[PDB]
Amino acid sequence: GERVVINISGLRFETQLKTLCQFPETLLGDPKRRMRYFDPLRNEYFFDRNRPSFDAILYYYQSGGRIRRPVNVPIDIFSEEIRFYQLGEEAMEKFREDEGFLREEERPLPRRDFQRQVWLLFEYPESSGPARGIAIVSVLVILISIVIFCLETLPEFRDPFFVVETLCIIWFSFELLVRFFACPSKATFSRNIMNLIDIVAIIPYFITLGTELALAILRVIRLVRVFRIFKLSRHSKGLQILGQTLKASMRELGLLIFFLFIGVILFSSAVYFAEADDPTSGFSSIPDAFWWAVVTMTTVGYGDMHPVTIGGKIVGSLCAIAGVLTIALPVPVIVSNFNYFYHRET
Amino acid sequence: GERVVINISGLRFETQLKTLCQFPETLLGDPKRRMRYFDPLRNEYFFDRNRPSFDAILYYYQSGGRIRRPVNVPIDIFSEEIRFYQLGEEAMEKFREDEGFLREEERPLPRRDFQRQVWLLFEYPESSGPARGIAIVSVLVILISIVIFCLETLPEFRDPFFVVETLCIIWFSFELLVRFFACPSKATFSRNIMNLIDIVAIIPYFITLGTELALAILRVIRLVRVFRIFKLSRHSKGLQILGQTLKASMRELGLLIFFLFIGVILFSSAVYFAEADDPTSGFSSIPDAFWWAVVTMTTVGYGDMHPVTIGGKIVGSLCAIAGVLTIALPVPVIVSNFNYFYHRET
Amino acid sequence: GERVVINISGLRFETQLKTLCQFPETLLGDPKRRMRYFDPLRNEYFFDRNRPSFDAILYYYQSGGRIRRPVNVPIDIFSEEIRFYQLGEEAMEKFREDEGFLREEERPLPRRDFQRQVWLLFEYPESSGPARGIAIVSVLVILISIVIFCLETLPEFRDPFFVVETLCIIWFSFELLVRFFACPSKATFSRNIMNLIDIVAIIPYFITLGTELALAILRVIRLVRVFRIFKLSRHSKGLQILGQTLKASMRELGLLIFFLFIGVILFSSAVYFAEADDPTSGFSSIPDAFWWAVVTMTTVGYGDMHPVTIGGKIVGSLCAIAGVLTIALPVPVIVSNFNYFYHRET
Amino acid sequence: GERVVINISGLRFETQLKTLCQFPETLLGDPKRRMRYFDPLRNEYFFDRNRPSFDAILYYYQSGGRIRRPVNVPIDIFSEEIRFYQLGEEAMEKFREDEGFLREEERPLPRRDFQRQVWLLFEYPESSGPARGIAIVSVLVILISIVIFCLETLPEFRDPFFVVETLCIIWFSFELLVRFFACPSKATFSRNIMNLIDIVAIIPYFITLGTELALAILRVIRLVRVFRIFKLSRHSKGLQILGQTLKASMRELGLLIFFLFIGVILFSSAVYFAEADDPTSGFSSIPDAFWWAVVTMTTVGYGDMHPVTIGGKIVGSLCAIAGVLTIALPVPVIVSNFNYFYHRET
Ligand SMILES: [K+]
Ligand SMILES: [K+]
Ligand SMILES: [K+]
Repeated sequence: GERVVINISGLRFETQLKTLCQFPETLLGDPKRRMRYFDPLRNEYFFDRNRPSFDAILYYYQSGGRIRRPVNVPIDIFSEEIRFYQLGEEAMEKFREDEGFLREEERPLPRRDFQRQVWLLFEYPESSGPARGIAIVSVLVILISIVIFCLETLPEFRDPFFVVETLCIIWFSFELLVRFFACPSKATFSRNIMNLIDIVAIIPYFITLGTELALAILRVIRLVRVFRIFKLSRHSKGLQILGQTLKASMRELGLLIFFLFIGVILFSSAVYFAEADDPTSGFSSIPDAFWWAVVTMTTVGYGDMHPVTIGGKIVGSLCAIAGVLTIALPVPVIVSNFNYFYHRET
Repeated sequence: GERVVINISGLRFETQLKTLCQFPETLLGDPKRRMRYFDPLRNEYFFDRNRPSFDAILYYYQSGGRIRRPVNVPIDIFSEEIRFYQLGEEAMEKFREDEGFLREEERPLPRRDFQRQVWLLFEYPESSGPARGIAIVSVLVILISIVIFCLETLPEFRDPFFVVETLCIIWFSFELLVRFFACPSKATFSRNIMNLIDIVAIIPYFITLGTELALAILRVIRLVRVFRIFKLSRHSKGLQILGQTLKASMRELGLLIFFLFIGVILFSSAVYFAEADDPTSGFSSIPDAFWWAVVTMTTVGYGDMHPVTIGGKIVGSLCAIAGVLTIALPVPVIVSNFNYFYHRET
Repeated sequence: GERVVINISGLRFETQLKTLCQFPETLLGDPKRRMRYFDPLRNEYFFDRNRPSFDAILYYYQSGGRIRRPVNVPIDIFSEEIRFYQLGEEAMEKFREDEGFLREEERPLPRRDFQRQVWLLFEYPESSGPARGIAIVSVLVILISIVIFCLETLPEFRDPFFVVETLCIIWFSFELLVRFFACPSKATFSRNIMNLIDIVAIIPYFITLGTELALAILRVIRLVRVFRIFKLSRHSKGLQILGQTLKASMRELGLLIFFLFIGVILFSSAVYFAEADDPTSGFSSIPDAFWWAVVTMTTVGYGDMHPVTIGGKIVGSLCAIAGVLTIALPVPVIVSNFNYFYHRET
Repeated sequence: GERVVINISGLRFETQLKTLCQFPETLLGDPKRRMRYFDPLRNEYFFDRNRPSFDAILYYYQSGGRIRRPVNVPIDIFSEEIRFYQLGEEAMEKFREDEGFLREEERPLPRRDFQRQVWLLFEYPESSGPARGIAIVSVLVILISIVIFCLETLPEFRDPFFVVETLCIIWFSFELLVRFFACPSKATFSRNIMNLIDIVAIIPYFITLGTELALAILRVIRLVRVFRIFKLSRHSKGLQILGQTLKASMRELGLLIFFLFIGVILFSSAVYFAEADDPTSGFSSIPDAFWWAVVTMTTVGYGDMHPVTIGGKIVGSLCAIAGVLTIALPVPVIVSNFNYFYHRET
């Protein structure tokens, strides 16, 4: 173990030989790559490199692999110093993980000439001209199916609607089959959320045709027929960021609903007792003021009834303040999750 | 007093012998633990450790016990350097206090085989299976007592309700007695907020039975019977964080209510004078426009009356702006208290 | 000019003799205070002080008086190093100004035994027991004058009110005269905002008595009689911070009112044209929809009228969004001014 | 290549001669400007300058022109060190770009005695007295044209209005011609937004006079006549910052409108199905509840209809929460753009 002296443009660093040996792939590790940088007269190695960066590089050998960037060094300057010292794609990967950019995954392609083209056209719209044609045709078909849903339920009408709906269902099933049979890995296809959305978009038409050519459940089927709005999430990137935000924030949504429940029970109980002694008062139960407290705490302020007494108006003043306080507390965490996933794109 | 030279991997530090002596428990303090690190030829001590950390360590001896972490050193790296220099569990405790993590308290257990099990089951639900059974049974009993309270006050009914209410009161009193008689220290039991909540949850049933088997006060007793919602704070951690937030923020709540009072008196006075010259106007007093200014400043915007003149609509425009300004000022302090107590958990 | 070497615990600094001379009051400046710190064998001065602090201290001599604190040095540690080097109360004052704590003013006292006591009791309530008695009596008299103002304007009444009002005016004029005749400097008395508030609080009673014992102007006098709420700003510290916030933020309030004006003209013009072709529509002019756009943009959402057409409901949707955007823009600057003046107290 | 030693007040830096040569204009680059700073006995250059700044200066030569300011150095101190080392107006410009102050543009003037005065008076109001007179006359003429627009559409009137409107149009066309014929570069005149606003402000009067002296299109012309509000953006600086904010934030406005569309379709579909089984319910279609969901999600809370069932009130509670969440997400990005462009002025 012999102490070795390294000069980084004036800033001298001294370490024992054993510390450098631990890693051989490094410029310092191999005795013939660093041998050139050595100077015989002063028994020192001279590197005209950046002084702050070397202190971090030296601690990598001392810590057996820990890598950090000094808060006073830009990421790019540190990255080029790491490349110069030849720490390795593994140390560089650790540094990248510390920065917080682990999204290096690259999704595969089908292993054939024909299949790759079919998957590329449907999955990748940025490639060709026909790909953008398929994208615009798909968005237009989704939009006219939404229009058909709402116009179906108008009362002037309640057949062209069945023909337009069956053409939309033919297009949905066609692109689902083409997407399925041209996918590199079938094992991944029943784990994407969007393919499940496409399956739920085409199911209730087929079960209605089946049981109709073979009341509350029919209401359930009619309600399920609204999940065709979420087929726009394949073509919209803000909606995918909204889904990531809502998944990451499930504890805060439960706290929002729980705090609003506690406040609704409390202020409904309080308002009824004050108004119970006035005949003009509209509140007749505690279940009754539940609506009044929801719209007063949220500030929609419809007003199921207007308080008629003095204690009822003091309770209403406190309800209007307490809702602002209650709602404003778990919402900055959800908007921080949104800002994170949204500016992650840059 | 002889100057002693310490080399931290190249970065040389010089101090007098007296400074090291002040603390003997340290590696530098005792003359035989540091003696090995000494090198005779250069009359220097060599440590292959992190250079930024040592400057902070040296100032600990110079300052007679002050310990700080340099803004450019991660907490973990500084913590391991502190352990290496053997400063002590006292210096380490001072460093931890500076970081802001003083919650190291560990609450005791009953000194017996039987008592410890009873306290553990009721106090600690994460232990066993019966503990989670007691937790789920307790939350269900609290929820059906809330449902019984509101259904009691419905007008179609006004006995099964007395039987369900007396079963709920039997369960509440049973677990309160079991919690009390199995507690390591009785002196702490009348200082927890939750045990006071359980006592107030079971009192008015017993005083109603007493004076009923022996009007405004009866109204007070009926209102008190709503504090059974706060028995959910033992099973909910967001509600405990909400109570800590509301205790820490009592000056800001008083400022919110005071600013709203000042604005209500001011804008009620202003609107009445403008509408006094119009017969169609609904405002008849200044006490009268108090409600109109509360719901206009908070934005619930019910509208006790609609202003009928031009000056009354200019005053209403200013009221709607001034409420947003007034309310928005003390609320970021309350949401910062919430974020602090909420992310303290991680 | 001879180079002089200073060692700060290992970290060597070299400067010419002329640089140290520029300031003589410093420990380095005088040749007999620093002479002791000098060591003859190494021709160096040794100081066991903090290394980062000295670099800032040296630049003070080089820059002819500039003083800064390194971002990596706590204010207290730098302050004690400044005191050790004896830079002076002037350099220390410059450092304090850089930190941003210029509020060192100390307001005087009357130059007599009798006057000082009278000024101290009225101006300073934290001194004695009678001082807190005067404070509580003053707040109670202000509160009953507010109650008399609103009860005067009730319609069941419209004399005990004149007697209570004249007792309140006697107390206000009494403490104003006692405050005036016991003030160290009369030149400052007609520049405080609170003494002007007290004068405007007692004026309209005296001019009403004068012209009544000697219609729109009477309305003006009645409106002026509401400035007795602002007499609570002497006893409330949140109201003084609110006044400082509102003075510092006058450009942002003008921008808020200007943006709301622009939006009201724009959306009133747009809604009327869409509803002009429908007889059922309530909008009849552009002046008419001014109220509807104010309450839709602010979200009070009273609704002067409900849009009856499809274009009118598209315009109403855009009005409801645009008001949130317009109002939310200049308000974070006002809440930053509030947070600054409010946490300035600590 | 010979190593050269530079001492910055004790802090020694060593570099090879070739690195200094790369830039000759620098004090170090030329062999006769730096020759004076050299000291023969120690073979070192001595500079009593700031030690942190030099490390950044040295990396400029090593990196072939990269310039950065250390996070621990104030901008002014670094700027004066850059000037001392004579790096150049090019290196200084790179440093300024890194700081983020690229607005150094200086707009020209007409090349004649007469033209320069005419352009200066109209373009620059801060120069003279007549310039402020032209500014105040212009703002007054714009304000009375807005008043004439709204009073035209009152129903008591529907000629003095044509005379006032034609005087306003004469003034607008006069200052547009004077601004045009006195402009240094005509190529820039059809690219300013404000000159396009002035042209659209004077067009529909002339096309109405032309086709009237030669129904939906007439409605379009009447609507276009509202763009005279935007002629105030020349005299208002908050409105110019609002236009810059709205241009920089076009993706966030599209996301706001898209999220509100998705929520309106979803909650309209949900509320109708719950209320379809109740005759008292007002919702009759899904197109019908579109208004109800817009005003519930935005909190204006007019209420097209009031839900009459229990499932309809659970859906209404969720709509009132979801609108707050949906709207609150893309709005902090727009207020950050506002704060940036607004505090850019200082
Ligand atoms: K609202
Ligand atoms: K509202
Ligand atoms: K309303």
